[PDB]
Amino acid sequence: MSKGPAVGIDLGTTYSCVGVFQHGKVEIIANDQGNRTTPSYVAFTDTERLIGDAAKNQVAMNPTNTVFDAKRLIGRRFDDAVVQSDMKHWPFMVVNDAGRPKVQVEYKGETKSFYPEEVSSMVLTKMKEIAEAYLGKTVTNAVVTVPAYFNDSQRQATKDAGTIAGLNVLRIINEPTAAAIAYGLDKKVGAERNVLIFDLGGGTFDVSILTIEDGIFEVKSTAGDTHLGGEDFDNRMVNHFIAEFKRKHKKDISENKRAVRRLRTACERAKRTLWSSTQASIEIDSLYEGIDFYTSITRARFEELNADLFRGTLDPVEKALRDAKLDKSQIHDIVLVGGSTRIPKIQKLLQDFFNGKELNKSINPDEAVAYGAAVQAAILS
Amino acid sequence: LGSNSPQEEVELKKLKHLEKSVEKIADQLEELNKELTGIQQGFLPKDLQAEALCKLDRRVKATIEQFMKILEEIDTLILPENFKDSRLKRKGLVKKVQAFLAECDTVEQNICQ
Repeated sequence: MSKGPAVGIDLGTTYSCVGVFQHGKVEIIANDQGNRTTPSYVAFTDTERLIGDAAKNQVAMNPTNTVFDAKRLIGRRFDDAVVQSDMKHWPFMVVNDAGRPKVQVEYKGETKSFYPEEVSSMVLTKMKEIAEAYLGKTVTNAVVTVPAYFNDSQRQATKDAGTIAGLNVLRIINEPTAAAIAYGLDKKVGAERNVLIFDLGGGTFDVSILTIEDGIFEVKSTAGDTHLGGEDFDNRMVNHFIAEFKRKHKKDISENKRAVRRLRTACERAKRTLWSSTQASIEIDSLYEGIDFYTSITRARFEELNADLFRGTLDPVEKALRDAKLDKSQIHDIVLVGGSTRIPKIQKLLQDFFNGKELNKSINPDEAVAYGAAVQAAILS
Repeated sequence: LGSNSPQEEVELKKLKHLEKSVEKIADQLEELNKELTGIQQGFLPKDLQAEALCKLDRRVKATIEQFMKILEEIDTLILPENFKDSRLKRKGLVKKVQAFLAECDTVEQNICQ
């Protein structure tokens, strides 16, 4: 294969995305399964190591040996409060190696341990292979993104993951900066611009305020919630349906893991339908004790079930504004990042807070960070 | 009655494809059932029977997961009351998958004990 262009990679907590600037535009690259985002999952089995969709697809069969959320551990000390809190919720083991965390798994019949940067290097290797399969050319150069709140150790460990993967990391840039770059915010004529990045996707909620002055990006404040996302919204729907099934049939389906999974999967799909439709229908034959469950939910009901969660996303926006020492009227641009920003109620609450101001949302929210990283990669090549 | 529509032919084709996918997974279950019966009723020394049963674990878990993914795909269908043939086919397929899952659960109860 001949030498290919430089790529942009968004290495996310649950999903990663790779883009390439060519023919005057960014192309977000679909993986081998045709997906434009790839799960940040690595699985270890009796016979092989699986990455991405193949790893996510067998999590139910091999939960203890399927690693994810490496980004929550990268560059952190074992005793970090975040590591200790997060460990309680993971099905895989995290161990202390001289103050540093390591994931511990069974692999090809032997006990093995990996540093978080090794796990992230396997995800980066998959993203590099995804780019090569699409381009038909070798890919070595990349721009990788990190959260604006990442410290020196977290930033360095991410770079180490790139090096291990065999990538030449051109630059490491912040996720809100990448999002601003995608929208060409640095290119708008005039004085300094205050930008708010509202990032609700992949299991985290991050609000960032940036000031752009003569093309220089400065982070003014960061706020958010480390564990908030689509799964929380889906859960409210599941509780609603479980209660509906109890009212209608006087049966509790909650202890039947398969029935709850069928219901949860249908709720996830109904939530996506509600992004563009005002109602969603669900038909599950023989859900529990042979009872068929035929129901529907309106967008209004979905909003009511999640009212406190949606409204609560504005508290971080207020906290970021306070910490950046800016009035809301001083924000020039608002950018939507992450899959949950497709929810019309979330967009409405944010547009109403900013007194009718239009939102930068035309770029798919799941891809905006990779999009900006791909533009940066093209500039550095 | 006797108001068959071209639109229903699209749903019936989706269900037929799902039926074919179920048959492929059911063939894997049939092999597991034959191997389990073969160990339980065969001539392996009682000291080696535990290991032989335990080796079926990965395959039974993979079969269960394949059936669960079929149920999730069937659960995406929306069929109106008038599509009686499609609703009967959907119901019959779900019950067939659920019966197969119960056979998978029996395999799990007989291995790694």
